Amino acid sequence: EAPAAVVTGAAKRIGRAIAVKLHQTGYRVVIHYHNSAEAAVSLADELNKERSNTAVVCQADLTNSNVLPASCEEIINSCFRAFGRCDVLVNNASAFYPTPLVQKTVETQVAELIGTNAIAPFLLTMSFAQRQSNLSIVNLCDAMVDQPCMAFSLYNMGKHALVGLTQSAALELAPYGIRVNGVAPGVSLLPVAMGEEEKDKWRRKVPLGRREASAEQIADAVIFLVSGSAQYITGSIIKVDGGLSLVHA
Amino acid sequence: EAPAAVVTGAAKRIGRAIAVKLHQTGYRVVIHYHNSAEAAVSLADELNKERSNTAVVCQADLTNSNVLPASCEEIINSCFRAFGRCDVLVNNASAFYPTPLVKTVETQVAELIGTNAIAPFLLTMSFAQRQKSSNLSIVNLCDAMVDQPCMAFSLYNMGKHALVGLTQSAALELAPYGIRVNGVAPGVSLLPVAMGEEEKDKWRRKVPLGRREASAEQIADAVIFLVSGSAQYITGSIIKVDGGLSLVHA
Amino acid sequence: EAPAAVVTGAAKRIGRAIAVKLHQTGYRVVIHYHNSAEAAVSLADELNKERSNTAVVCQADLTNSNVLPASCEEIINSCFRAFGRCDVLVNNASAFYPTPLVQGKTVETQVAELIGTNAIAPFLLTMSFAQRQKGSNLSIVNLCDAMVDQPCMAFSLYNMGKHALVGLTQSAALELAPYGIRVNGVAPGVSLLPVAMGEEEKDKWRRKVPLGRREASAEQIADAVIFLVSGSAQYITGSIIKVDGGLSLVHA
Amino acid sequence: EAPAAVVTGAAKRIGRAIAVKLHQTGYRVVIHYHNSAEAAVSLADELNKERSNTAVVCQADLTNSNVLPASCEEIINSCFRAFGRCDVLVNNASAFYPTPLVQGKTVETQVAELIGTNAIAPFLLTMSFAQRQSSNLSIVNLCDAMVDQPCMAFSLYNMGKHALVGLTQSAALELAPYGIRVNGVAPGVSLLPVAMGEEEKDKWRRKVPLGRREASAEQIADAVIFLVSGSAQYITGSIIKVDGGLSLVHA
Ligand SMILES: NC(=O)C1=CN([C@@H]2O[C@H](COP(=O)(O)OP(=O)(O)OC[C@H]3O[C@@H](n4cnc5c(N)ncnc54)[C@H](OP(=O)(O)O)[C@@H]3O)[C@@H](O)[C@H]2O)C=CC1
Ligand SMILES: NC(=O)C1=CN([C@@H]2O[C@H](COP(=O)(O)OP(=O)(O)OC[C@H]3O[C@@H](n4cnc5c(N)ncnc54)[C@H](OP(=O)(O)O)[C@@H]3O)[C@@H](O)[C@H]2O)C=CC1
Ligand SMILES: NC(=O)C1=CN([C@@H]2O[C@H](COP(=O)(O)OP(=O)(O)OC[C@H]3O[C@@H](n4cnc5c(N)ncnc54)[C@H](OP(=O)(O)O)[C@@H]3O)[C@@H](O)[C@H]2O)C=CC1
Ligand SMILES: NC(=O)C1=CN([C@@H]2O[C@H](COP(=O)(O)OP(=O)(O)OC[C@H]3O[C@@H](n4cnc5c(N)ncnc54)[C@H](OP(=O)(O)O)[C@@H]3O)[C@@H](O)[C@H]2O)C=CC1
Ligand SMILES: Nc1nnc(CCC(=O)c2cccs2)s1
Ligand SMILES: Nc1nnc(CCC(=O)c2cccs2)s1
Ligand SMILES: Nc1nnc(CCC(=O)c2cccs2)s1
Ligand SMILES: Nc1nnc(CCC(=O)c2cccs2)s1
Repeated sequence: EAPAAVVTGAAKRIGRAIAVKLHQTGYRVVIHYHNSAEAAVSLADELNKERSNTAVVCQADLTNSNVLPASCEEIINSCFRAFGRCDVLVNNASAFYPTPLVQKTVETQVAELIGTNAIAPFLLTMSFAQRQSNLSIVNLCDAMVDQPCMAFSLYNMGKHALVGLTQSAALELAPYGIRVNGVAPGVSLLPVAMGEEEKDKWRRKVPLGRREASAEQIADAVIFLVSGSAQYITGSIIKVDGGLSLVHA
Repeated sequence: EAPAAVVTGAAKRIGRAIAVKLHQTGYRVVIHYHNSAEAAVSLADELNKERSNTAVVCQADLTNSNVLPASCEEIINSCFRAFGRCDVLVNNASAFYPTPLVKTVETQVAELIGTNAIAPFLLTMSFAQRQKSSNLSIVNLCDAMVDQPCMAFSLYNMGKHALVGLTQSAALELAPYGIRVNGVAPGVSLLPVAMGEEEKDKWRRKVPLGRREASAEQIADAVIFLVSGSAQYITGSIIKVDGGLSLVHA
Repeated sequence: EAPAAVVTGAAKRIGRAIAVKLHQTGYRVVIHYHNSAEAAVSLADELNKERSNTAVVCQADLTNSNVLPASCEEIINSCFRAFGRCDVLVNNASAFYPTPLVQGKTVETQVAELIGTNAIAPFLLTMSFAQRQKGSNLSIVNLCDAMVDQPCMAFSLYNMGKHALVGLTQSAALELAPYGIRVNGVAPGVSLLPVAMGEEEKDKWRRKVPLGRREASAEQIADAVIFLVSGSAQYITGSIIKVDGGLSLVHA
Repeated sequence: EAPAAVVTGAAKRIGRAIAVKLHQTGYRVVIHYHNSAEAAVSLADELNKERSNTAVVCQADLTNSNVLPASCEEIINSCFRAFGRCDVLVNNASAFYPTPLVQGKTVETQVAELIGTNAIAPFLLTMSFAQRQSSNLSIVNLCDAMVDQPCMAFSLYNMGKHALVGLTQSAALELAPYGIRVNGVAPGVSLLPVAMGEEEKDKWRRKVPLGRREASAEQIADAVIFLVSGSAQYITGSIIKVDGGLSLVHA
């Protein structure tokens, strides 16, 4: 019987490459999504075409709120409903936009940025552990977390909290055989709304190849941390940044 | 004329020693509190006995919610109403209790992330918005043990990591306005009120420097340095005040 | 042809496991040794039995001295002589012992061994490795220490060398990236405990490890090395992977 | 009686600023120097005309060698000879220049100077400081805030400053029981090298978020003075960045 993984924000970009690569490794997958319904459903079809009954979709808003715990419990519950087990959780979903200190309500910006990047991962980790071989969690962190983008306070706080969670849950879940690690991209797939000139400005800064990471290169690191080659690894965060975080201003 | 500071959770313990030390240095002070009204008022009276009209109190719950932004705006406003200015913000208030992975979880999230992280972000926003030979700065009370966390304190540890993030992010963003943003990071200081001496001792014995916890006044000393003219080039720094505790392996 | 790797201190323990696992992945290997000749040759014998002329040995003291540059240039040249290429360098050799601040080697000898092996030799080997490609998956892996910020009592010099090694890892990652040479680290917590250590003291450390109350096997350390040199890590440089079972996360 | 401090590389720039501010705080000072004999004697002269018998100079090469231990032992002995005590050691002296990995002095010499001045000498001075020991004893190591975002082709210099972080933490741990605190001060850009042209100076100035300017030597000395003071009696193994946000700025 094949293991199963939840990947949050799996319909597009990095999360999709992660779900595809896990599926290629033999995992059954829950493709969580928020708005990208048609892409998620299309991805599940593609994966079910390759090996039937190996992929389902699962819709959830991961904004912070009083019902977020129920939503997170449901994501994990859906893996058991589909596959009777849940071996891997990948915390990938993330809101990302500026929140300047000096000038959507601030209430909403806090809920979305802290919710998706930190609180939902925490609640998913809780539900993962409570519902419980080679069990592990991978959190998508940020290699630039100590050299953050200007005016991205709330986002930076979320990713910083995600580091805290990675370490805290590694320590706490170790006695249950659950490993908790992170993969930290620098620049990978650049945001759709970012202009081409700004994209080339970031590309030029990467020491290794003057280019961004492909989604697949990020996924490769995830695959390593969930595999048998990482059985002793927990609380570790692997930068996949082409040296970007090493470059001074 | 005298600068003014806001200290959150200033009724007791570390917050109180910080408020007392800032006042002795010549600052007028907003003593913010949540439940400790009698202690906040007593401190205010003591300080006002030293120099008239130099201390006020301000009550607010710093738990995350829809009203939190308004409460934080109000805390900062109280300093302007009382003193006409606000030169220093000290984010000290903090909830601290275990949240094991395996009182509702949404309230734990609201309390632990609210007090330790979101409230400080909101207060920083409001502090800076109102400033848009002056030495403006913010001190965030962090945790020296943030990368070697207490077992089953994930939410608290997440709040404190977030606070490091804010410290760095706000330092970068507010530097053009000449607002410095720094942190003080205790290891073990004033231990929980009722903790047995045998348990207190277990922690004291781990501290390389003197086998004792930090006094609130020693934590306060580092805050005083960071708000002073001797730290005018220091921003985004987090000073550990831990007697070497974070350096000790398991 | 097959890629070629240099592993320093590869005769025993963690270096042996790294050299073995690299050999099993298809690398030809230079087994460097200082005092462990018998061990290095018997590993080469075992590897060459699997695939003929894929393993050679190379002797050198990695202590800091006026001749260290020459010895490091020769370790790297041994790879080019044997195999015609050098694709991977694993800086594994390490001296490890206490150097108390407050009180039969002299202190200047302790400096030469602890800083030489853990930091200077890695730097010189990195330099020679890079120069011999100055005129396709090139990388260096440095054996670091997960406990570097919570150091063993009275191990100042050792700890200085492992800190220096982090610096080397980052500086060389930055400088060599335009040459397509990646530079990373693997950081064990408690793996194979030293032969010198008493059994009760071994169990003391084993008990502190969150993940399974046991030390890392040498092969688990080697697994992270294999990952870092592989095509699955083509965008990774200046990274240091802890392989410590969560030990570094545990407070006093 | 007045406390006494050793400051390495104290003839000029940041080390001088540190020596001056410790002297203004009431310390007697040992002004260590290597080549800057004239400027060292001149500083000692200025300080002694402020208070008699409160400054001495001490010559020493801090390049790594088999004699370096005796040299460092003698620096410490010189403070006890002049002043009868040694309360503070400041590790300030530092060689700084490129060592490209891919292509002057020999590589042996570069290792000896860059690792010796930045790491080995601080280690041996710490050893001798501790061995020779109301009281407020401490050591301050001049580190680098850009240690994890290093200057291109400065491997050996960066290895040394990294090693200095290791020593700061290792010594803090080991000397705590003796009541000796060990901390660091990490500048980003302070006094730029005299060799650097004004255009490259401004380039570096422009990058600093706080004021678009380098730290003054006095601003560095302030943080040193705090760490040696009674306001820091619980602080050990801490490295204070004095960098105006420089290390926080992405590429
Ligand atoms: N791209 C890069 O260069 C970098 C990425 N990272 C991290 O790696 C991970 C993946 O990156 P990337 O693919 O760019 O991520 P994206 O920014 O593309 O976001 C991925 C998914 O997050 C989901 N999401 C956003 N808001 C919510 C919400 N409120 N509730 C539920 N889901 C939500 C969205 O799903 P939907 O489309 O279904 O609505 C989105 O597709 C993230 O954690 C990111 O922070 C870190 C550094 C750099
Ligand atoms: N003490 C130590 O050893 C350590 C302390 N620290 C940090 O140093 C700082 C001060 O420490 P310490 O004195 O122990 O702090 P305490 O735990 O004593 O808490 C300080 C004050 O926080 C306020 N507070 C708690 N919850 C709320 C809330 N929901 N809304 C508003 N205020 C609230 C309380 O005010 P009220 O009484 O008026 O209700 C409390 O008195 C904290 O940030 C702490 O995390 C870090 C490591 C160790
Ligand atoms: N073992 C563990 O738990 C931990 C290991 N590490 C790092 O992992 C790596 C491997 O660890 P481990 O296998 O225990 O290493 P060892 O301590 O067993 O040393 C490995 C080899 O280093 C070589 N060596 C020692 N001194 C010299 C010298 N002066 N010149 C040349 N070679 C020398 C020796 O070769 P020979 O026998 O041929 O003379 C020795 O066999 C090391 O870098 C270590 O620092 C980090 C943390 C923990
Ligand atoms: N300046 C800056 O922007 C930064 C400085 N720092 C650190 O702060 C500290 C002070 O900086 P700065 O004033 O610029 O230092 P300098 O570069 O001016 O060096 C200070 C002194 O180091 C001494 N020195 C050099 N080589 C030797 C040697 N072989 N033996 C003995 N002494 C030697 C020299 O003494 P003499 O003249 O007597 O021969 C020199 O005057 C240093 O540790 C530096 O690395 C860190 C980051 C940035
Ligand atoms: N959820 C997301 N997090 N980060 C994203 C893109 C990151 C990005 O655009 C840059 C990162 C560093 C310089 S630019 S999407
Ligand atoms: N808000 C608070 N944060 N930390 C507090 C007390 C710290 C404490 O008891 C210990 C911290 C680490 C070992 S014991 S109160
Ligand atoms: N060269 C070596 N480096 N580290 C070695 C053994 C590691 C070891 O015993 C411990 C390291 C940290 C706690 S115990 S050998
Ligand atoms: N001993 C010394 N160390 N650092 C010195 C000057 C540092 C310097 O010029 C810069 C550091 C980072 C950008 S420019 S002298």
